[PDB]
Amino acid sequence: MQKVTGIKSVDFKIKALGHGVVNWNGPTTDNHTLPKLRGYTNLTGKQATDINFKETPLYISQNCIRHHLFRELKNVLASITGLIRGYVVPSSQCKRTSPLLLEDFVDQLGNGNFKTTFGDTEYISYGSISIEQLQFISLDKKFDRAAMVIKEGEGEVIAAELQNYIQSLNPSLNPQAIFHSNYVRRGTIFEEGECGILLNDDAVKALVAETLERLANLSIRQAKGYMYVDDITVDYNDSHKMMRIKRDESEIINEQHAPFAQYFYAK
Amino acid sequence: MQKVTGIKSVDFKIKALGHGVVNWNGPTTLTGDDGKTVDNHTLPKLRGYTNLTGKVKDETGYKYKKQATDINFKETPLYISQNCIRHHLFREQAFDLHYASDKNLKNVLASITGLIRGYVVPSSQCKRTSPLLLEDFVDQLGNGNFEQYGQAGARDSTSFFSKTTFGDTEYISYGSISIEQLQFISLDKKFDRAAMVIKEGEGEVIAAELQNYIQSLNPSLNPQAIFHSNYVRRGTIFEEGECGILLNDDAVKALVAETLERLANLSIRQAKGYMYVDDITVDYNDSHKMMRIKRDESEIINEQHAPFAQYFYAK
Amino acid sequence: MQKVTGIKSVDFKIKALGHGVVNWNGPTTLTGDDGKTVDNHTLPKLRGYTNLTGKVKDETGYKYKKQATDINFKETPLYISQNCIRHHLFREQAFDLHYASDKNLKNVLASITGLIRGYVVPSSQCKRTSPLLLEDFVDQLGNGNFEQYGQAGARDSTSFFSKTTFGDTEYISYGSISIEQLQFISLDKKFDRAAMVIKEGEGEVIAAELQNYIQSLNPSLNPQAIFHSNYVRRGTIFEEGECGILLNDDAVKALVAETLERLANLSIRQAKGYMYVDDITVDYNDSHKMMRIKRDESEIINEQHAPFAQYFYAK
Amino acid sequence: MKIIIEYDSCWRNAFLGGSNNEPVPKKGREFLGSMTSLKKEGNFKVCENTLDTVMGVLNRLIGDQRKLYQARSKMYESAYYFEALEDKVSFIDKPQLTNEISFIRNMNGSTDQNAFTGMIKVSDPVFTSEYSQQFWGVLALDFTQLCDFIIKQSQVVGSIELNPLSIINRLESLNQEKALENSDDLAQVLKVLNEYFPDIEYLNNKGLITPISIYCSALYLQLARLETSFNMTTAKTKAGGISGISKRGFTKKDFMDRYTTGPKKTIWGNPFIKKEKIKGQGEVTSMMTKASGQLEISIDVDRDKAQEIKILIENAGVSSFYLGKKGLAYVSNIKL
Amino acid sequence: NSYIDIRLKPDAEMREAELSSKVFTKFHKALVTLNSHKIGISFPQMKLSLGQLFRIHGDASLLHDLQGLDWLGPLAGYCQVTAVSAVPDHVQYRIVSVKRSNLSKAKLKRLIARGSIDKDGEKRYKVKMLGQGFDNPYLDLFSSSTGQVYRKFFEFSDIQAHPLDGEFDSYGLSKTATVPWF
RNA sequence: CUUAGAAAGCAAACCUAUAACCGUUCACCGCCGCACAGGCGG
DNA sequence: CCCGGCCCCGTCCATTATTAT
DNA sequence: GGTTATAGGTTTGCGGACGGGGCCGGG
Repeated sequence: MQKVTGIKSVDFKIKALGHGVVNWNGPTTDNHTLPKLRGYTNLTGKQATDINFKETPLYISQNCIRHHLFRELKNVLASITGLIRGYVVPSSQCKRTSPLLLEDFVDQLGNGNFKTTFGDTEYISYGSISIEQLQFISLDKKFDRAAMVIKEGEGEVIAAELQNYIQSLNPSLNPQAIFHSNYVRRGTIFEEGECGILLNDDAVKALVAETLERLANLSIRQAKGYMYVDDITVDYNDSHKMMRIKRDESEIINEQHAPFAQYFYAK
Repeated sequence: MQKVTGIKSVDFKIKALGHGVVNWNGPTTLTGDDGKTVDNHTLPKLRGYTNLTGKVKDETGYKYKKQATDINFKETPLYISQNCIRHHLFREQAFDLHYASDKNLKNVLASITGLIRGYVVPSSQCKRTSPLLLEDFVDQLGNGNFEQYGQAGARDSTSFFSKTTFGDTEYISYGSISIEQLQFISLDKKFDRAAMVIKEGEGEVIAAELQNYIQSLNPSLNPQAIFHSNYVRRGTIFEEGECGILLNDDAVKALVAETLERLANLSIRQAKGYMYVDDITVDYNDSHKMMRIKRDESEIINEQHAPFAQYFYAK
Repeated sequence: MQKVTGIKSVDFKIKALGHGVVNWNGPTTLTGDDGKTVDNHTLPKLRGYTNLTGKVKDETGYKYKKQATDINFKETPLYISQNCIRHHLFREQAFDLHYASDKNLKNVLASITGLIRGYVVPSSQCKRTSPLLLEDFVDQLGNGNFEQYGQAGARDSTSFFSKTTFGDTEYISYGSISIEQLQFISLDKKFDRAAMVIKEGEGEVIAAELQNYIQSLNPSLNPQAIFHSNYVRRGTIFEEGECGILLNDDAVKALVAETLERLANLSIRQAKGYMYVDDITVDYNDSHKMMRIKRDESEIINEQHAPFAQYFYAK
Repeated sequence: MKIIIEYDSCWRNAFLGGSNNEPVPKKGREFLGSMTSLKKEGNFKVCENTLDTVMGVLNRLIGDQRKLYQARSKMYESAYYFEALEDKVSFIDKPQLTNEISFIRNMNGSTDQNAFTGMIKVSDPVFTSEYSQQFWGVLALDFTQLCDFIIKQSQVVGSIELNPLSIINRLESLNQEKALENSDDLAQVLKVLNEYFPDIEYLNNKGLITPISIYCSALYLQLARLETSFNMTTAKTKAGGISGISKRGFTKKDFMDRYTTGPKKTIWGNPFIKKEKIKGQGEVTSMMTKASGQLEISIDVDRDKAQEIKILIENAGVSSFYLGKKGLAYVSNIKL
Repeated sequence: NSYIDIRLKPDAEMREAELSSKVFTKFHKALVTLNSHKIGISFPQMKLSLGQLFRIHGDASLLHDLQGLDWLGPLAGYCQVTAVSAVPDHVQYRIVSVKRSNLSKAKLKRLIARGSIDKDGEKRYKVKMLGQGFDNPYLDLFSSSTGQVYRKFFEFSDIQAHPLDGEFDSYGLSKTATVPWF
């Protein structure tokens, strides 16, 4: 009961480098396709040649970043696509929310020119991994958070496979995927729960490390442009502050001191 | 029947920060670029926005829809619905209210959900009004844009779609806590303000549990929840009243402080975007003005001693 | 006499400010995007609004309902019902009139509800007309929009809904206080305007109680409540009158000041939104034109220059 | 002659029966503003500016303190000033109509069908007594045990929760039970019931039989039977009868009020709304109409007469009146 | 000396790309079973995309072995197949060289694991790797053994008038062996 | 003195989860080697 | 002191269902 | 070239007539 303690979320700062435009918005007006630029509008109360790249900088969509990041049913649920990235299936209403949150990658370099192309680009970005959404997988249609329609044996088998996959990530650790018929989130005034799977500290850390690893080696190849991630700074956040790393970088903690926070309990 | 003095309401100004759109309005019919109508574009909640160009066909009845690319974020700024903010504030007990019943009402009534947030049960027609009031959270930065999206199959109906997205966002908002609605709990169906239908002895028990919760908020303070068979509102000429529970200054202080605390640490992770509240300015208003802090006052003074206003009296 | 002189009525213009819709019309039948009518959209009170487009096939007899997204806030502006405004003004006494009875009515007549709000006695012929007249509060800003709403956790009949919401609102309204209706209280059943059923001698004691209340309003002033058996109106060609109580200049001044004070301090917190009266412009009207303030605002007089008009003869 | 009278926010409906054209009753005018009333044809009233309204305004402007019907009848005066001119006056209304639902008060003080006030008494003797269990235990039996109980059967083994809410909810469940056809068993229990309770027959007004009636009458039967075993004086009222429960059925307000501390629930009012189903329109909703606009009332007379009227109004000194109900209406202009 | 044509039948379920990939991998498994270093292929209609026709070259009996073995069994319907026949007398020739870079993420990870490269060396490695690009036609191949989906690239010589005998390694593309082009 | 008169549509609710604007979703995972040399396997 | 009208409280009531290119 | 799939499309309540008894007034 009481209060939740431990690491709330794993934040990070990404600094990447590249050349040319990785992600284009499309052709908009004589006309030009363009690239995604934050805050830009072509409408006057306009010519392509008038732009200030300092005011409306080039950026890469979180969608694109995610797409190249993951580059990828029971198999879906056990995939990294299932656990880290989220998903939706139009038939029925089965979904899972991505614990991974990513800001835009914003180019600090102001080199444009008349397609509208780009020279050397330096992207800066921030991000977070939510332990609450990561550690729990809702298999029940009660709250409509249901990942899948399952059988009691399918319940146990699913837990097992995920345990196996997450194990295949980091052999040194010993992850646990625990299925239960009732999982209640901390803080409810009633005891009401959903059938689902909770992941142990080793599993959660393994997944976080896998995600961060993919982020650090992340690279995108576009016809006339490319991006590679240069530096990555990681913060394990036990505080109530969101993007602590963004507002104040003196309070950042690089190595994990505390065990991950447990947001749910079987009942 | 004398006039009421002391703190009438607790107002505040909220400054929040975030990235991307936390709260979306939905898909909206707009005209594609030179391709006439487009049935898929996702729009965030924009204040004062309409998809209509106010130009019509007369007999046809068609109304000319705006271009997706045409929006003025200064005239029609991005905002987060009070509904969403309230949802994420109380987000831990969110699903509990659906399961409510009489004893279940007993449990709901003592809680942050019962006392501060309001509630309704349709079956037994039991309800409570929320003393917490919030304006829109309005983005002052106004960095939006048309953003194109696609699927990797690149063939079918999922295909290509689009959204109007946002960069760095800075929200400003205002709000108030009503002492009148917060301090009193009506247990009687007489005025249709009833929280829960109660028996003769159960009133004091309910009051006791309330007292326990409010105490559990701030051990330093000394809250009291006092039940009575007749509670009369200030200003009636016939002095007619209902059975209920009144909260003393300390209890009210505990709930107000709890609310402001939840507001100050409030953070939302939603729709691939996030928000955190940066700053909060609070004013305890004993004068007759609503949102004095909003109107120009450099001179406001909150004293530790000044007591909360008492709107009801036992009889 | 031959003429009526002095202040005939006190007109005023109210400027109010607020956020969100304080006063809602209700759920309204509208057509969904699929063509089928969707029976859930909540609409605020809009001036001149109709959900009907007309244009139907004769054999149907149907009306072809409008889309929720189609509204013109310049043509159909948001407003607060005069009913609502008055309700929140007198809200302290709101339920008291139900308990009104002929014997207990003594208490009703001396009060803010009796003198200003007016009243009704159930299963009785006793009444008093309100000297306070108020228009609707009409929004000059007009920032509305279609706002989508939903419930978390389930997809059900309740799960998905919508409202037309509003941002910051600025209301303008007009109103008047009738000295004729205010200064005289009819105790006679003759014209069926009777306030109270009276036995002989009761006039002076009732007058005394009125005197007490009105004095208690403003101790500084010196009010007079005079009962008499026959009261005839001045400028009238009519020779017939009623037994009643007339209030002198000071009493009328007290009542007017009380009303203006309540209006100036008027505030409404309803439906997750709020309203406060920001500014009020007042005119004491001695002229031969009604609502002078509405047409020409240059002829307005803010402070009372002359005595209030005396509409009646002692016998 | 012309009088231009501009008005804003005026109520276009009327909630009362009788007439304002005639002396108000000692008990006042019958109020039908209730949704139950508004459902009935003729109770929903839409009003517009008429000659009566206009003449009432004119008489208001000349300062008449009498009601219109008293002025027309020359009640307390010699002559009616407008008697000659009333046929000579017409008007042109330019309203802007708004459809809004408004909450209107109900003064008749009607007790709510389903509601109660105050606190519930679980300490009431009828629940806590010895006879209580096998008394209230009748209602918890199924239809067959009840039918057998109706004839001579003294056996009730039912052990149930004793609460006013439990009982009233049990009655709620028993009343929603579907009607039953008349058969052998129903014939025998009908004959027995009609033997013990002749004055009422168990049938619908139209061709039906209901379980709740049989249940209630079985409770009455149990009341009559147990009177020999124990004292039923606590279980019955002054001039005895079961509170809130008739022989043909039950009523929630009376039962609750009987077992609750405090008075019955008063109905403070209701929105003004009528939801009707019309063929081809489907569902149609009717709200209160609020009109705002200008009214040109034309009186045809000599310019001298017009000036007489004008100085009469000026001598009256009337200002700021409502129009027809609850409005703000002033006189914008006067043309001779 | 003998060749066979396979024309892709485009489908709503599988567009030309996916079909091309799957039939290519099936052909690969076919050659793996048949164990022949002599069976080749070309892409006649290729014009910046391998195209909708895959032509298999080799011995008539081996092509008969392919038709009979029905390697591409499930996908036969999307495919339209001509009979085996001798190539036309007037024909040009070209090899098929699979173009693969010497740089990869796995190789970089390997160099880090071997302690062979510096922090700055990683950056220069990445810039050289992502700096280069292949305008050449490619195909994304699903796998089993490695359990990966990898992009293979194709390049060809220009209109060599004379044949050069050589090996066709695995997937049928030939490095140093010129297939008939017509 | 008009449609007698007085008359809250009130209380509660996340538009929510997923998706490169682009050359065909996908430049992958390993092996030889000092190699940011050149290649190999699927 | 007797009769009738009026007022207040207990008792017992309950009818309905339609629409879209 | 495609130009959104997927469900959810409001939930609750919103009286009064009729009969008997008691009290008050008139004869």
